Amino acid sequence: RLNTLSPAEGSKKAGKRLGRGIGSGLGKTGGRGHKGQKSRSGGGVRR
Amino acid sequence: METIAKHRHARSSAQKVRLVADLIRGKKVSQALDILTYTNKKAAVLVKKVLESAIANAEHNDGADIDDLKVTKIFVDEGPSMKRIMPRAKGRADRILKRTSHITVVVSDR
Amino acid sequence: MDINWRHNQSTFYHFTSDHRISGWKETNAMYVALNSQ
Amino acid sequence: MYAVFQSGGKQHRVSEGQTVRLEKLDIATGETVEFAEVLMIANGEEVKIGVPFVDGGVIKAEVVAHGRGEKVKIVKFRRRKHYRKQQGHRQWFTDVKITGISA
Amino acid sequence: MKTFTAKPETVKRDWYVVDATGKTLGRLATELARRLRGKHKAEYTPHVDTGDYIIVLNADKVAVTGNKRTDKVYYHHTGHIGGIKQATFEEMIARRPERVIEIAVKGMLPKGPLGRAMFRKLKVYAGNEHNHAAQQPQVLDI
Amino acid sequence: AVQQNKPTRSKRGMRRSHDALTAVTSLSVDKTSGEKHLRHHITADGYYRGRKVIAK
Amino acid sequence: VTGSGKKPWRQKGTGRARSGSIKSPIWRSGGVTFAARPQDHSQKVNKKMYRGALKSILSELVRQDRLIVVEKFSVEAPKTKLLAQKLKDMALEDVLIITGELDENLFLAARNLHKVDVRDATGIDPVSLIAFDKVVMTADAVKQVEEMLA
Amino acid sequence: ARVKRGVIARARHKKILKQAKGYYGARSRVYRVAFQAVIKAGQYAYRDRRQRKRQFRQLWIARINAAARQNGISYSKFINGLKKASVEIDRKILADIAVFDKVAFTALVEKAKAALA
RNA sequence: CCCGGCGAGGGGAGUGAAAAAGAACCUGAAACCGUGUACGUACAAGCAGUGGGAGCACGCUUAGGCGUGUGACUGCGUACC
RNA sequence: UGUAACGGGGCUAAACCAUGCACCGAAGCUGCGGCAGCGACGCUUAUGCGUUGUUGGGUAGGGGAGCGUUCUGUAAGCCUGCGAAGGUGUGCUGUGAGGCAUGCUGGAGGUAUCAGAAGUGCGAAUGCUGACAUAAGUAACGAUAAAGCGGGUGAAAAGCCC
Repeated sequence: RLNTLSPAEGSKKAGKRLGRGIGSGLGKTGGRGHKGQKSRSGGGVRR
Repeated sequence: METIAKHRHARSSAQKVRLVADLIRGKKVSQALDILTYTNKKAAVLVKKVLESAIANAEHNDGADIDDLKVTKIFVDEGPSMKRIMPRAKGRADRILKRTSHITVVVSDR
Repeated sequence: MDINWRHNQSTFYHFTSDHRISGWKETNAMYVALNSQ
Repeated sequence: MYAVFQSGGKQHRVSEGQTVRLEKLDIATGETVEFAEVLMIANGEEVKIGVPFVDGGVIKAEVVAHGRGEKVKIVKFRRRKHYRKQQGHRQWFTDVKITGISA
Repeated sequence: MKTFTAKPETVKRDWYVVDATGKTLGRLATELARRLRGKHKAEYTPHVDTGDYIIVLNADKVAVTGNKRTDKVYYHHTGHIGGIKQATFEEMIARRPERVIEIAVKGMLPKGPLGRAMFRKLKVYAGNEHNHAAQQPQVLDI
Repeated sequence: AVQQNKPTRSKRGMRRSHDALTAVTSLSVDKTSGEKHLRHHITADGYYRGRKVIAK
Repeated sequence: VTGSGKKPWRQKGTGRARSGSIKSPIWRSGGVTFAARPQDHSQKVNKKMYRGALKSILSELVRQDRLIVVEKFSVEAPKTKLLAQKLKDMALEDVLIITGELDENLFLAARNLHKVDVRDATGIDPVSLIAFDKVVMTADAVKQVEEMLA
Repeated sequence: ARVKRGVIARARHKKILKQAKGYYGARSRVYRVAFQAVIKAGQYAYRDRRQRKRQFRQLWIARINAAARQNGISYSKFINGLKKASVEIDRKILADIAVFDKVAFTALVEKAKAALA
């Protein structure tokens, strides 16, 4: 029965994949808005 | 009975050959040879050799009787280009596409 | 031919000449810029 | 002799023995329905409605085929704003056949 | 079922003769445009020429109100540059009055291939007689 | 000096509508030799208007 | 990627797009963007979750009649023929034999049989109790299992 | 686990290009233009599932207006008449009777003039 | 064996299960280029579609008046990022 | 630049003012059919319905739910030379990403279900690589020292040899 075991309900959440398409919700800008220092790779200010 | 001859890899671009092929398409064969004898193109020499080869394949490999044959199909496909280099001014080069073609003459009596 | 074509596309990649566009193309861009000032 | 009757949402002008494609009725496949709300009967003498639906008229129609119509694509693209949404739709229908028209 | 569409092979269309003496230009023109579309027929179909052939006659005797006899100006440009060429209403009635009724009706008809085909059915004459006795045009009193 | 939209293959064939070669249109038959030749030209055997010329 | 850090063309004036390295990940022959490294895929399983899981699977092997308890299970000589005949007599093809004292002859007799696996009671894993159709425990192995799983 | 993406990309492109048969030139050959053509056809198709209801209604009104003026009353007065005569025939059917059955349409005009007076 | 310049290329023959497996050789996509057939197109203006839609050509079909291709004419309609 | 300050024709009312009754008019509201979210509510209790109310334009962005790809386990199982993957058509199907069946090509592999991991989905980056178009059978064929004829060889001679 190793093909009948199954995880709990709610334990494995999907994982945001950014940059794929328009339907996914997080495409083009991946959830990081328009230009600026925060929309840049490595970008962000210090603590 | 349809009888084919082809010249694959003919050094002449397919445009230049298609002018001549468009001349003899549909004609009876002796009339087509009389057209290609008096057409002053390089392509008419090539097309004439393919047509003469198709009459010979018809009369030898198939049933005879040249006088009933007609050029039913003729078409010129494009072959592979030979990519060469023309030296232009100021140090720049071009690719010359030395173009080939594939002449097909399907001759038939019906 | 392919080797000569890759190198002879690689001819004006590290150029300097400023009156010639892209190293080689002649123009009037000196007078255009100079007249814009 | 034709007859106009009201049906699901809309109206139909129908002779006898003619197959009509209506909206989805909640009827079994071989079962017979009656439309008691006929608006016109014309044979060579017209009969229509001062007050609506004709007093003595009814259309007996046998249901032929429930079904689901041609797919249509619904496309919602907002140019230049990063929004598109496609969707599809097959409308349920009911083919009936007019058994008879009683004036 | 589907809404009926007139079929241009099977459209029957009649011939009408209209006397344009003392009619107002726009009001006649609008009635002719209605009859040439085929808007007066129950088999009207917007992509089919269903209208009738109208023979307008006495086109030089058409009337306009106010000072439009002298102030209404017909401009056209010739394509060459300073080619703006005007002609008042009475100059047009003198030169070619057919152009008066035909300009009016043409501007009332839908622009496009169909409305050109609709204008080919209008036949205007400046006189009282027409060549079209073979087609038997019945007198459309409008 | 250079195009601004790539022309179609439609417009390309339309331009080549006139590039067609005309046939010969009929070539004439010699009087004596009975063989075929362009008109007003000599034959392959070297006759013209039924008399022998060149003869190479 | 085995290349050079020479910039392939000048920054401005060629009409080419700007490029800086021939080892860019956008370039053919260029170097994976987020290239992988050798990594460890081990998960921590808490000890009480491992033992809990074994208790659940043993309870379901008992409940689904996939658990056979024999008193003794040993083969005469180290021959796969003898173990094949022995498992044939007991109506078992796919089987996990588990014995509290690992016999040498049994181990050599099951080494060629594909479906059959002999374990000591110490080294059982979840994936084999679930994998094999029947589990055949020696009684000594049952006692050792209860000592392991408390 | 490297995933090559040839086969599924080919399937998407092909899906779009099958939805663009019959378009002129690149619109039916090149993916990058057939994608835009297919979408713009989608937007038009939506928009025109609404306009066909508007266009058919204006066609029917023009036919009832023609046939009713043939029977000596305008469209406006005819619809007012039939609403006051409490006739609920919609105008698809009035257009269709007005083409196919001239006598029934004449009788409808008589109900309209009868109630309208 | 035949055409061909004791060519190139081809057509047969033969091997092969298969030579549109022939060395330019497994599969053989797309762009791009052709040949053939059906329809449209030489008085008509524009993101080239879409809604309507006649006619024609092929298949049906117990004529059931459908399907496929084309698409005159007509409403609306200024690509994507 | 051309009427060119009603959209146009054209209008002496088809203008303006006052009153009134019609009709047209949107993706508004209603009718009919369908789907989905959030409440409430009697059961069904691990949820579906006789219900029932109401909501469903959407950028940045947040939340939820899925499809496909490659790889691992299930799988020494199950499909497969009576023909796999792939390629190319057709038909059916789901709200969608998609799925399923099958003709032809192909000629040897594919993989359910339920889990697991990702080099997991491209139309754009003057993106990288290959192929192929376009202008186009167009400019050009590289000193304006210059060729003409006879003969030979050859399948063919302006260019080779004499």
